[PDB]
Amino acid sequence: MMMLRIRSRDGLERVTAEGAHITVSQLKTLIADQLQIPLHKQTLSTNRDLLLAKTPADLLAFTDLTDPNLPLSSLNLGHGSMLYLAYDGERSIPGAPPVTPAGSFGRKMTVDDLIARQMRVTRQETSHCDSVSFDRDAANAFQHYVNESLAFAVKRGGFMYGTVTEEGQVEVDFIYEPPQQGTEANLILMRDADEEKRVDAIAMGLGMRRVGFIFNQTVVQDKTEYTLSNAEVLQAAELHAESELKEWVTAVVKLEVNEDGGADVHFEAFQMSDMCIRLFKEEWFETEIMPDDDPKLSKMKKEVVVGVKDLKEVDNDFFLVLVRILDHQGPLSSTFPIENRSSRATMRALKTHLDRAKSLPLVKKMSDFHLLLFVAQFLDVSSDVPALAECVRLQSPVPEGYALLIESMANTC
Amino acid sequence: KYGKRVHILPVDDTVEGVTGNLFDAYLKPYFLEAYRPVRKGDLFLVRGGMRSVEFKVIETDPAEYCVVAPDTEIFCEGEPVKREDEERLDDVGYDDVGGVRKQMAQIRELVELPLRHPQLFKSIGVKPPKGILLYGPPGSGKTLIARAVANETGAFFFCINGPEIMSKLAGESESNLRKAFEEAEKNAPSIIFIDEIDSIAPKREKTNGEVERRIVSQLLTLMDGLKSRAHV
Amino acid sequence: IVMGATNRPNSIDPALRRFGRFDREIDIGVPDEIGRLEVLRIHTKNMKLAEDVDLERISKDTHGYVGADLAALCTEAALQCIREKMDVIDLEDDSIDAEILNSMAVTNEHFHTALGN
Ligand SMILES: Nc1ncnc2c1ncn2[C@@H]1O[C@H](COP(=O)(O)OP(=O)(O)NP(=O)(O)O)[C@@H](O)[C@H]1O
Ligand SMILES: [Mg+2]
Repeated sequence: MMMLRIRSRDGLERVTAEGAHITVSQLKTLIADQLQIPLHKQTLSTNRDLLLAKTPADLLAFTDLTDPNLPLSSLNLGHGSMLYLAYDGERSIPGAPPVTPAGSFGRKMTVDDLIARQMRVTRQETSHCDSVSFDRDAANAFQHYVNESLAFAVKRGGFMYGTVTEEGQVEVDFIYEPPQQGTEANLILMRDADEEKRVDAIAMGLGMRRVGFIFNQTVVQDKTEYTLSNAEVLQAAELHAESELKEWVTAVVKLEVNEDGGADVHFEAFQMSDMCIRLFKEEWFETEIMPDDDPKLSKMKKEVVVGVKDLKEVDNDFFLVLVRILDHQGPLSSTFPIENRSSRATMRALKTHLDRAKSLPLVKKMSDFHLLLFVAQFLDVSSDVPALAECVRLQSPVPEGYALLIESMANTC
Repeated sequence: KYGKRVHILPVDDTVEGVTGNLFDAYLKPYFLEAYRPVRKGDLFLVRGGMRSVEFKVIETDPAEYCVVAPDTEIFCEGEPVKREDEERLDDVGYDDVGGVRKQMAQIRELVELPLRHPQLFKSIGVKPPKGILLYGPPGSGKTLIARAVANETGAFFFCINGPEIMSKLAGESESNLRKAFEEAEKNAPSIIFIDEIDSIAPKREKTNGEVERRIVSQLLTLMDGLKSRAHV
Repeated sequence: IVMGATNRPNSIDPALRRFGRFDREIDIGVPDEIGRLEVLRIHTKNMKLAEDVDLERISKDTHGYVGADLAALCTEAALQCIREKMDVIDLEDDSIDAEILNSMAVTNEHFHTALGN
């Protein structure tokens, strides 16, 4: 009986053998039968550098104990002796006592720490964006499409793009509608990677960026007692989390009914509170909303404090901040129909739009985001699209090549 | 399990007016192939000359402990740890409470035994007592004893304060207490130290206040509900 | 049916004792010797206890005790029994010996000490 210590990369173990009279082959067999280490991986040595190798050939290079024929008695091994065993892979040596992590002493919680750590809900008073200015042409076109082509029966949505000022004021320049499917109480945006890249390239060339998202509420949704539904709030929060801008604006298109019975379409722009974006980025919101779920109150996987009332379900009005709405005539028009709509944009529509604005200058003809994106469907997103967008923004004379290509593709070759 | 993604960084008080580089004259020469066992957080002192430079082990891989082998690839990673790390000098232990050896014994028998040995109480069949009410002359070591017996046992701690709850406006104390209790129960075992309980639950005759009565009633209703036997 | 509860019936609103509202008043007083003996027999049904337990002596010695105080007395007796065995149990080892865990039993002396305390 002899006890031999076995040092490895994972640490240290010990083995009890009959004695030093056996050879390295018997020691390897005992190691295989006790520590369950396969024979083809075991490599024995007396040098401490054996575990510093990174190849089985390097391990076998240490032949002082690699050979199984060598007797163990010739190595003067005794009780408590040291041996080094190397094997392929990394293992967890058993017998490890529990070890506390560093710094885990004095977990003194407090009421204030509870308030800070636990998510709460409040309606922010002043948003980062003091006021958002909407393009009059784009707003008119969007309102016309919502009121006439949809009659406030199918939900429509689009990303808002524009410039952001130092004080936070945003001038809306255009709206981009990705491919999407709309219904009464939901709107699933089948966003396209290439189309979104083209839109971003246009915005970079146009010296602007994403500033918010717009959608319309149907007649039934307007009659309901909320400003936004849970699905709309979730979509807006998701898009804000995707965005890196603090001046995000969620715009609602609502068919209000006056006291005289008339139907007036209103754009209500609100900025979501940073509490909502903090909720979404921490995965508290439930992206799964059932039809039985109440659209009045938002869905959260964990209970939060809604101001003074402790309810897991949170009213959507606690997330919105009133932002003053402004109207301006920017350098971009939106007479061209927005892409991905029910009326799919085609070459005939492009020709009709060009003929309608024939009296306007060529730069003014192409001063429409939807037209620019339709051209971008046939232009290089990396070079041609940013250059064309920059030319549109600066109102500079368009290069002859771009105009010739646009005319050729708009006149059926 | 010799570490791979270890992190070794020095301390501010020893790098003030440092002689210069520590990677090639203080760290590598005395810890490459040295096979010195290292545990995360240890403040170890090394010399690469006349100046002695303390070092704090910020991170190790494996996280708990390892050995400084040549496989360790980290250098002196710039940031020196300030003395503020020792400002929270492991809060309070047991040697920092002295002079009372029977009151602390009773508190230990009432707290540390139920939270670390339910087998005895289950075998006997007795229901251990929950409520404990320290009292004495002001400034005699009550909060210190509570911190000593709650930090040494390693259980979840929750330090409610009297004026801290009272300072909040009406309609929030009733919510703060309930949230505190529901959070403490969720992390069994748990200790709820309610300092200056005389402020939030005074004698009813001595107050005659509506909000005081309401908060007292809320506290009583919550306290009667601790019968979940969830080690609170 | 409405069943009130109080401590001093004088302190209640005097208008609540009129005919029809609260017309029956029952006085749950302090138990006598047999009451204390029965309370102790009810409370010490689950506890392990040696055959030496003299509940009659404990009932006679306790005067002015109510049910809650007798429950507290039984709990104190159990805690004293654990504390006397504490001198051999080590807190650092959560693996308390099974035979040790089953060799602990409350006797009359622990009850007397708890009564004194
Ligand atoms: N028995 C004690 N042993 C050691 N230090 C003590 C003791 N009693 C008091 N101290 C010291 O007293 C100082 C502050 O006393 P502290 O215990 O915080 O007051 P308190 O009695 O908890 N106050 P209050 O809750 O207002 O009654 C600390 O620095 C403690 O170290
Ligand atoms: Mg105190």
